Amino acid sequence: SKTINIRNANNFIKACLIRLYTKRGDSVLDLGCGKGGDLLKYERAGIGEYYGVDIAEVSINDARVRARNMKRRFKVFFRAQDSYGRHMDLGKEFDVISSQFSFHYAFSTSESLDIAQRNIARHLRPGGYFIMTVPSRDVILERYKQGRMSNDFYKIELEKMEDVPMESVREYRFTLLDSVNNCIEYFVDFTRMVDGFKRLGLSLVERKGFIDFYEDEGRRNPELSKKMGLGCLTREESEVVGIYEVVVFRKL
Ligand SMILES: CN(CC[C@H](N)C(=O)O)C[C@H]1O[C@@H](n2cnc3c(N)ncnc32)[C@H](O)[C@@H]1O
Repeated sequence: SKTINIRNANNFIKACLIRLYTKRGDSVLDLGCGKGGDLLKYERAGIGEYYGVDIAEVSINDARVRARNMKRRFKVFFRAQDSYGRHMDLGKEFDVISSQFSFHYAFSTSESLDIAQRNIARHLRPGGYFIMTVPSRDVILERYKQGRMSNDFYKIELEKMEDVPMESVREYRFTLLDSVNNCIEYFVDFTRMVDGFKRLGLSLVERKGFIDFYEDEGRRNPELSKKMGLGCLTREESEVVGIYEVVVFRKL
């Protein structure tokens, strides 16, 4: 594939994120879990329990199979439901709630983000963490102003008719080689997210771009790097990976 380095970079960053906020025996609530790729990662992390939730039944299906045919130590749970736009009560708290490449889908509407943030807060143990990897609105708009919103690997189209402020835009279409097609994404209203979380007892403790994060952790953990071809990136690739940022909140 032409997206291998990108995939490896993203998994690495994700692996480092997990490594940074999870301790042995932790309980993890993976939201928008998808096919459950992070299962192997949580395994190396020695977590005690893993709960996977995704609105797409088709995704949960692959996650189940995955958890079923893998050498794992933690207990596993799965549920196919909307964890952002519909009330959720799994009946227990977690040490770490993870949303990898999907919490932005929680910004469809004002009410939607509210439910989502409230769903994260009621399932998070005091002191627990909410780790995430969301697309950066600042980045996307700046690239917008550069008139360069694509290349071989991806493409982004902002939805804005005549007489419409740029800052007014709340969604765009995203396409990634060997992945989503004209997939609609909602911009992360950072300030609204932060505030909303502050009222629920969660405060921001981290926010860094994928390239710097990639670079930093890379110069501080060369071992896991080599363990997956991680050793550099082209400019085209870096632009895809450059789209995202790491954001962590903590229930204080
Ligand atoms: C990029 N997919 C996650 C991959 C996985 N988290 C990873 O890190 O590899 C995004 C997932 O978001 C999920 N999703 C979208 N909207 C919602 C929602 N409202 N509630 C739960 N999951 C959602 C989709 O079903 C999709 O599987």
